[PDB]
Amino acid sequence: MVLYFIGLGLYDERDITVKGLEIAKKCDYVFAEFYTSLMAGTTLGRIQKLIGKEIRVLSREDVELNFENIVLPLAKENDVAFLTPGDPLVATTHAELRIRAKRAGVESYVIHAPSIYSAVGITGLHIYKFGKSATVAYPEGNWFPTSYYDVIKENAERGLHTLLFLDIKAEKRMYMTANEAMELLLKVEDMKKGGVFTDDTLVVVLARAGSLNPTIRAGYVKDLIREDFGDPPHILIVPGKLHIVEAEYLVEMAGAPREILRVNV
Amino acid sequence: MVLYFIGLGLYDERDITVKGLEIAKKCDYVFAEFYTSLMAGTTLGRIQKLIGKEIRVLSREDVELNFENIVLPLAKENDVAFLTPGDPLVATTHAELRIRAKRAGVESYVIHAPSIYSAVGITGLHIYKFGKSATVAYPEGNWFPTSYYDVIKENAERGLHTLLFLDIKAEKRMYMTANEAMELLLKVEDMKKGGVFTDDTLVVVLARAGSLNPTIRAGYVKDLIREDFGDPPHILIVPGKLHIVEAEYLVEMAGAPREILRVNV
Ligand SMILES: Nc1ncnc2c1ncn2[C@@H]1O[C@H](CSCC[C@H](N)C(=O)O)[C@@H](O)[C@H]1O
Ligand code: NA
Repeated sequence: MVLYFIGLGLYDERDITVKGLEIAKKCDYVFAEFYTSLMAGTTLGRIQKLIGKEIRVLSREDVELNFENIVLPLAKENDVAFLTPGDPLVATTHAELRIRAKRAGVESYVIHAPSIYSAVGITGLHIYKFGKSATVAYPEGNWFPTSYYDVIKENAERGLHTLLFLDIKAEKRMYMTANEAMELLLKVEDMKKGGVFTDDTLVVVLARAGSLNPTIRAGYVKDLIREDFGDPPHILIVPGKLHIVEAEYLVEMAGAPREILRVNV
Repeated sequence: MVLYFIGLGLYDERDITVKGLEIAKKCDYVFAEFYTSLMAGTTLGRIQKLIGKEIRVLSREDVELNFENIVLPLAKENDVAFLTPGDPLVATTHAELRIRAKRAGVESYVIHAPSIYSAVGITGLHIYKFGKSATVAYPEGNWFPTSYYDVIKENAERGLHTLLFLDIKAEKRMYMTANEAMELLLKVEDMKKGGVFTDDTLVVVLARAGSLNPTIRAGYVKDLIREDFGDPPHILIVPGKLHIVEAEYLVEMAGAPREILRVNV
């Protein structure tokens, strides 16, 4: 009788850790959610096949409102696993679900998996240099979110990089591309005019991290805004002050304009 | 003709991903490094047995100075793997190794694995709230480094959390404990007197992330500075102002004193 929060990784069913696979294989019941992120290189079938279990997929409402009514009950008698894309507790509210488990008298364990948060390391940007992170959310109705713009500004002022998670509307199957994120940011810049995100701003795009051939592109907004970066998911990064070796990597590995080699110190 | 940068994950031999293990088993040669960090929950022998391949260990110099003469030559006509604790490319200087590969006409692919950068999410602290990261280094001779102190200050000042890596002497297998890190910071506070780290500062200690039984403790320095957090490696975090949900998780899961629910929120 226990509950396991098991991450599935970045792209496909093989991104799960060996620890996660072996424990997942021996659980009595297996639940999962696929709304907090997109695993573009797999399907539910391949996942079930790999674990050898039927996986009951839950909606955001099932989780946020009925986790303790659907999942916890079975944990009191059996070994249950709750699967999620990437790492279970990263850029989600899943951590709080452990508190519900405790209050229900259920012990929980966390099995980590590759996360986009550390995968950004493949962009060549020093991970210790990333500042506060933010999410570019789709405007809805008359409400136009802009907080993420202020985050970039705050980090940029300190010479730190900014990781931008992109919005997702799972039930509509809508995944925000880096192109859309860029369009929204220019509109915010037009509104606030803080000189934070313009046509000349250098940005980095990472698409489908975890796959063997992710798309990694670095360049000025004016040139990348209409570029095709392949299928989702995508994340956008606005680097801060670059180190020489970071610039070198962007140019050699991400096709960045050879001119960024000339870092203003 | 291919070089695979493969992450080994957080704690033991099972923290590597299914993708990483399968790829490693198919490589003709397998290298690894344990100078940036060590897999405290396993041994080289256990990792070798799992991959079913002989593993040649490389020192810091072998990598930084001779990567192209030791690893890349074999990658010209064979499939080669380079194993590192955590997620590949997280360690600052590793990204540059891909440039060396390109230069040698060698293709390289990155196989991600859990990293402490994302695993700290188990402390209940929101990932988006972490700011710049830093390493607490031991002072020595006439050298008393204190930059990590300024990092905490600049992050906390903006309501951001600070992830602190502790000094490690891989070769001599000597680890800096969280207790030691705290003592150093108190000593640094006495010199800079910026009111950044004192007996009343709330801190979180994460030990053996990745194991099924990690140590997660949150509390004020005056009460934790002499507490035993167990075997290394330890990770220290100086949280910024907490979201009530973060505070609740620390109280319920990390034994934090109820006091933080009013003092640090
Ligand atoms: N493989 C991948 N490549 C690019 N972006 C990714 C990605 N996986 C997740 N993301 C990004 O992160 C968002 C989900 S946020 C949830 C993240 C997850 N817990 C983790 O640990 O990675 C997506 O909308 C997308 O913008
Ligand atoms: Na960070």
